[PDB]
Amino acid sequence: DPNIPTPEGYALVWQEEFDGRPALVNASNWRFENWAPGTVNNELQRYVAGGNDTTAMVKDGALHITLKKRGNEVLSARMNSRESWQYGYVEARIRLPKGKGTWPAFWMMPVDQREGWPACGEIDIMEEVGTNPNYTSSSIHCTAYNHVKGTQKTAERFTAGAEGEYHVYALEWTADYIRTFVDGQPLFYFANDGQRKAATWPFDKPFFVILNLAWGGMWGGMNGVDESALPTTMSVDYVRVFQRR
Ligand SMILES: [Ca+2]
Repeated sequence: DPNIPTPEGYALVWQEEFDGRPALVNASNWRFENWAPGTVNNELQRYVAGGNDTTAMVKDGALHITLKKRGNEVLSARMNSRESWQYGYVEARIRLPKGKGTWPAFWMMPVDQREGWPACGEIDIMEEVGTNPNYTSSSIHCTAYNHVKGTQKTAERFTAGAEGEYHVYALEWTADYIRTFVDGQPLFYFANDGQRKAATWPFDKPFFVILNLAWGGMWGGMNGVDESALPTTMSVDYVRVFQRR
């Protein structure tokens, strides 16, 4: 479609356009997590499937993931794409939520996780925390480069208005390098060192896309959380996946 900004040399292979009343997310594209609080990263939110206690819906052509307090729990949602891809251009148009304690994320995990994490590898396309507003980052995780060893590869940049406005976060992932962009402007770069060692390059297998909004946790809650900011919403206009022709 000529209406889709397409990187040079690429063709579209997958698109979630999230096509004025709310509706349910397209279940053929996404699998939800049903996770109690504290399941990973000591996070405070509960990830639910969805009364008005729905945390993920589609409205006005965009996915909306909303953090909301219900009872004595903060509810949210975490989605995995049912399709996966090896290499490609992975782009989403995302509007970040607002509040000390938010942790929106647009990232990727491999289909094959038998090696365990972080050996299996992890690509963070967009990460941000409401305690440090409008600082979005990109990272990769692996045996050699991860936070336990203090060696995680990451890059960070201030993007004015990222909370409250849509911006285009993208990943360019080939056999030679991983690179991310913010509004077409390069941000993170990580090269394949060519050693053919899984410790430094586990990125030669299919990965799927994850969208989630956490509350608190080891990163989001490192300075505390502010429940007065609830409710707050992360909005995704689209997720598109391109691959080389
Ligand atoms: Ca849309």
